[PDB]
Amino acid sequence: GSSGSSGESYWRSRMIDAVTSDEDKVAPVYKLEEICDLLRSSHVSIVKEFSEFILKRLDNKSPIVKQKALRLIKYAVGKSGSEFRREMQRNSVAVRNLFHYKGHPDPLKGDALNKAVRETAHETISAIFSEENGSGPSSG
Repeated sequence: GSSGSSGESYWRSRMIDAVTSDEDKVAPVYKLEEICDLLRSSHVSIVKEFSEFILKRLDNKSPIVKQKALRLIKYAVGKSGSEFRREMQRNSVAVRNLFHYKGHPDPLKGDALNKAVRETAHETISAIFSEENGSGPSSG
């Protein structure tokens, strides 16, 4: 029956990977819901790992893959729990870094696929930092 392996890294990655598949079709709502359940249904360690896999999608050279993550980032935050919110803010540079993501004019679609990424990034920061007011440590 049971047997070891190098680590439970596949379970976590599989979820994010499937909602960030290399397809232009918008990821189905039902798959997003499952992540939002697993997030609260798991310990905060899993929420940290989830965040890492999300970030690894911004690195994918494809424009589409980035956008898929951008919408998930905002769909997930605001429901999955507050832990994912704080951890996502810590690595939010990736989203801001896309406000000017021109990529390359895809010969097929005509610099369209890359808009989507950049567009969603603005909406995504508004979800990570979905805080009207806040606080922070003293400068001295």
